[PDB]
Amino acid sequence: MSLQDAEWYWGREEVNEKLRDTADGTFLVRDAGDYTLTLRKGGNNKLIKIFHRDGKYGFSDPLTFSSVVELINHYRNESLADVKLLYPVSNIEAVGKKLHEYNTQFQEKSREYDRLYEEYTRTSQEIQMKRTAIEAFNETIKIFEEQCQTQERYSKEYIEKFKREGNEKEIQRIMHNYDKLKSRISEIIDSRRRLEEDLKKQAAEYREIDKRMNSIKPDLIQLRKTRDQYLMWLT
Amino acid sequence: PRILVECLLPNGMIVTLECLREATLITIKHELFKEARKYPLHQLLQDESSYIFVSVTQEAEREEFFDETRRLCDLRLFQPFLKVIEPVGNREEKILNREIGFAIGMPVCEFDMVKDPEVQDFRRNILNVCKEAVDLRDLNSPHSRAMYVYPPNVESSPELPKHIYNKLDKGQIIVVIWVIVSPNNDKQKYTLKINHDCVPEQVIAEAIRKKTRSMLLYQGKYILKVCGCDEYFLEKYPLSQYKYIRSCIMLGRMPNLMLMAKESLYSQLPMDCFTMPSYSRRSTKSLWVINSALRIKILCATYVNVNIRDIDKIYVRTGIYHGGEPLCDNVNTQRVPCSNPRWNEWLNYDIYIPDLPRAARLCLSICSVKGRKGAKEEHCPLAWGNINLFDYTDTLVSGKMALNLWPVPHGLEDLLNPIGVTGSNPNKETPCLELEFDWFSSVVKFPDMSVIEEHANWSVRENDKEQLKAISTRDPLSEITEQEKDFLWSHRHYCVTIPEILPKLLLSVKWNSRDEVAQMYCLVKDWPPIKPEQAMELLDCNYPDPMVRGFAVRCLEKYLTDDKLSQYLIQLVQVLKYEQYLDNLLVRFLLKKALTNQRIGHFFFWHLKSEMHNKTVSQRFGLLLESYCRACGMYLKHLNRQVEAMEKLINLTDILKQEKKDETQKVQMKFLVEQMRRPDFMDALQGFLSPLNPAHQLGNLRLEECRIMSSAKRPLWLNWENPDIMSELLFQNNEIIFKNGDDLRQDMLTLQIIRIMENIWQNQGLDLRMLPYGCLSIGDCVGLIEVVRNSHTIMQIQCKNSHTLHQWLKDKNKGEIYDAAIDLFTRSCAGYCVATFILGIGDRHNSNIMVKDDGQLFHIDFGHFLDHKKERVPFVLTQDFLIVISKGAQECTKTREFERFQEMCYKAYLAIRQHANLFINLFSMMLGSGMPELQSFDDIAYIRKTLALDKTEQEALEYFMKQMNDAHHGG
Ligand SMILES: CCN1CCN(c2ccc(Nc3cc(Nc4cccc5c4N(C(C)=O)CC5)ccn3)cc2)CC1
Repeated sequence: MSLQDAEWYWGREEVNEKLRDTADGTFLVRDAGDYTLTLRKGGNNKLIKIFHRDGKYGFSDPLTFSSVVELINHYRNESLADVKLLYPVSNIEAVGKKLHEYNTQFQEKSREYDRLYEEYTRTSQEIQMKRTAIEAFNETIKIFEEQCQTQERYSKEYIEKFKREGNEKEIQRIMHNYDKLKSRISEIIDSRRRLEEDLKKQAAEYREIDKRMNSIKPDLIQLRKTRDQYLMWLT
Repeated sequence: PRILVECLLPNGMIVTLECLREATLITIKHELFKEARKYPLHQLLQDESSYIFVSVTQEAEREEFFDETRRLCDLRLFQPFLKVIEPVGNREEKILNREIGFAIGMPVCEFDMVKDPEVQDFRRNILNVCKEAVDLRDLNSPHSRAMYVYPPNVESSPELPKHIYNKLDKGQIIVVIWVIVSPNNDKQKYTLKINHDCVPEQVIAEAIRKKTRSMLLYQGKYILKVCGCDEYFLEKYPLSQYKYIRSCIMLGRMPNLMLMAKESLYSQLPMDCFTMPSYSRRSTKSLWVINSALRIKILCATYVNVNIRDIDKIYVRTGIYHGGEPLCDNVNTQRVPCSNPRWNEWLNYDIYIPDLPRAARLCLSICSVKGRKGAKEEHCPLAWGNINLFDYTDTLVSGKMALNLWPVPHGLEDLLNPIGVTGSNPNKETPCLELEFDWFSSVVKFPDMSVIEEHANWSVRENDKEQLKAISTRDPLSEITEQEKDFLWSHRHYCVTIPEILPKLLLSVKWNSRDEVAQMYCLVKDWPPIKPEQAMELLDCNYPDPMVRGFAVRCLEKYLTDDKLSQYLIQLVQVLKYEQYLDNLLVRFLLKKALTNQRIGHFFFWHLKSEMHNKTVSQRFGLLLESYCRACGMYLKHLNRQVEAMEKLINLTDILKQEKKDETQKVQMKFLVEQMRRPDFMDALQGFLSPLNPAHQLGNLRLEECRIMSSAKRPLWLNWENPDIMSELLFQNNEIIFKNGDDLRQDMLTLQIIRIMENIWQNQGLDLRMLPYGCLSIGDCVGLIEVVRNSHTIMQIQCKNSHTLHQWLKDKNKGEIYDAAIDLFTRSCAGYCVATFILGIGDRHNSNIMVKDDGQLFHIDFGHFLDHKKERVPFVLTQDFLIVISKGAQECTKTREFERFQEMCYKAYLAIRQHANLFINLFSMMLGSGMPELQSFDDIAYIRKTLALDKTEQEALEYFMKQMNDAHHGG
């Protein structure tokens, strides 16, 4: 039969894209006679070169089969053994206006995605810094708690009220430091809580930044196909 | 100034110490104990020199400043508080750990925290390699330690290309020996004419014979140094095999050497002490017996960041992979609403379990669905994650598992990412995904090697012989048809005679089988060796089998010389990421090479540190950096000097980048001068080894000539002195450009490729000279660029008509030097014409091409190294270039100068086109590096097109001729 106009024929990136996530048994014939057939089997796109010699086409010698379309039809009728060749892959002013509009839409989508990506990376930076600061605050609070425990263990034994030595040191000095020390520990705990709250808020905002990111992609890749098909017409 | 630090004495009382910002810890401790007397309970407190400080820094690490003399500025303490406690740990271990943590960038305590058995085993087992390397270094001290510290910078083969050989004066070179042996440095220069095959020992013997008036009869007492830089000829190599010597031969310069006493450097070498750290102290059925199709259960994805309205449903794509090629078709889980991401489905795969290859993997991806568009309902992968089917100890993963799915990379159109990290995302806010595997009532392990070599060995004209060679000579990035695979596997046994066919026969094996893989193992066991440039192919994602990569590493060890290893090092470091496990032969080889040679080790460390900011390869590179720094020796003290130094610059640029980015360069320059006059900046920047070349030492900054460029990014034009005594010989000033925000891995790759091109052309006999200057990326968007001096941009020369450049070249070389000034100009012009045509470097205006006063011409900036701006001759020869090449005329295009120029261009192009496999490998092994313009296989398809690999030699030459005629308007 005639060639240059068929569903299977297409005359490597395009072949891979077309056969990507395609069903088993698919076959696409294209030139790379060369007449290379890309057949999808085992989840991978096998290649078979159609040998053309002595005015005869064939996968392997002898080239008994006559024409490439004849080969495609025959191996669509029967399996290649081991897989049958199942279903294959196959005005000017208006097209110009559509191309311009989809170009503008693609630029808008790209700018929006870039802005979302930059915001995502930035918020990730602040999230990491805030988490590190919170861990440092935890460590500082632990050290202060150990210091307070040691101070409370030591003060009573070392110098309680006037009995041992408490004339005015415990009231003026001994208990002054214990209360003075407790002032910073409580404030340090206060700073951790305040910063911890901010981290949760950023996580939600960082969470939301992902919501806009995981919806634009479906609406932008499909934009490429419309742009790709309309832009790659020029006829 | 006074910062009002807080002190927590062992009693508990808090003391406020008004201490200056630039104060040491000893004085602070003394003042604190002096004030503690006024405080109560001062009875319990002991003497000052009996307690140690503890604090928390900005890295959330609790550390004890044992005796660190660094002021509280360098402490980086998170809060101005300091507890006092009696020291418990070893001073040596803590100090070394602090230095390692500063060099690496992440505190070493984190690795101790990590509970992963594989991580702990790697940490305790890389110490074996570290110890053997350290033992080898100290085998023949102090000579061996000297060779480690100052390695011989030599070439790959003693034999010289004929052109440079004829450049010599009948095999005799005229060197100059400088001797400073006297009460004061007098620089006694002796001109000595000696062969180019004499070892440095004979050079020194004949120098002694001269120096001594006219004869003497020193021996085994002196060594040779390169004047003006720290490179020593300590090895028994011919005097012309050293890179400096051969560079002087080629460039027509007198080699100015120096005679230095051996004891001088032997005493200058501090002793390296490597101490094993603390962590070094701490029912099986053959997998082939199990007979059942692999089954894996998906339970639930607890966390998913999806939009209910925009996403109808979600599902988990899965696949069983080997490299990047599925072993069986992907299975899928039934769609479910995004709100309730629970599946609880036992996916069943087509792969019979015993037929699992060792390098097998399971790639999962949680992805949404959107059928609104119509027939082709677009699918977007929300997250991905890989899982090795075998543990580091050859065990099938069993039981339940929880995997944090990494975010999908930008531009990853596909659903499954089978090349990424095979591990859980460290971040715990990531979308988890729970999995379960089958339980076989026992532990299943890959069968032992002997078991495999029994299956195979029990389960087994020129018409075709030309086809095998035609295939082998083909590109590794080309296409192989099923007839070719079946043909190769049919003649697997005969392929041994063609040892360079393994990179292809490997693709001809069905990893889905057991007999085929067993026979492939029995073949790779007895394979004749291959070249290192061909064994770098077997070290890519394509070839993840344990034994294939073990064989490739054996070839690299046997045949890869240090000169090559220092060039194909970026690629090996990058390929480190794509390795299955943490403890593998490649890392052992690279670590031993980095520990037995500081020249390789310096760049090894810097490449690892640069790549250790992407969280994907943060942990592996941190473990490796720790293992290196533990046995790095004394070089740590130098590396830190560089590290902090770069920091002191980075911050500065940032302050100028946005804070003061309001006024013109006048205020920026004033602020830069003010910040450089500060004692901290002055003390940090001066006095350290240059990261670009450890030989060069940078002395006092010349703040007079340090300015901020007019370039768009506004880099730093840093000027330094040369502390070396003989600085006048090489260069009295050392200049560098510090660029913040511009990726410099593209420039590094282009310069490495240009260096390889120059080496190829030197070997071929085409003396094309290029400037592949130095360039390092010290992080992300931060880098150092060498500055070539005495060279003016083509715009400046013209600015200072179509004859301006030629007039300037004539002026700078008045006399007989005109012949050389024109020949070198034309040769360099041809070299860059070919090189920037093949690599498609960005289009060139005047500013990107600059010429030395001598005549050489080089391109400076890069960043379009595969024509990623949507062939495209960038270096179209301007009128001025052709006028200079033809020596000045109006009928330029019709002179013998054109004929010679085009002949050299064609020769270079064909020489490169005969070595396309190397460049394809170099570009493909760094696809994942993340460069803005090397990200898809179309980028390397551009290289394949420019080299015209598909066509034939005559077709390729005609294609290049047509491209030239199109570019320079015919000729
Ligand atoms: C007929 C020949 N076929 C089969 C062999 N095939 C192949 C060639 C080279 C490599 N090496 C490699 C692969 C890497 N990942 C990538 C693999 C594939 C695509 C992309 C990768 N990207 C990353 C990680 O960013 C960008 C997009 C990274 C480093 N090196 C792997 C496979 C080419 C097609």
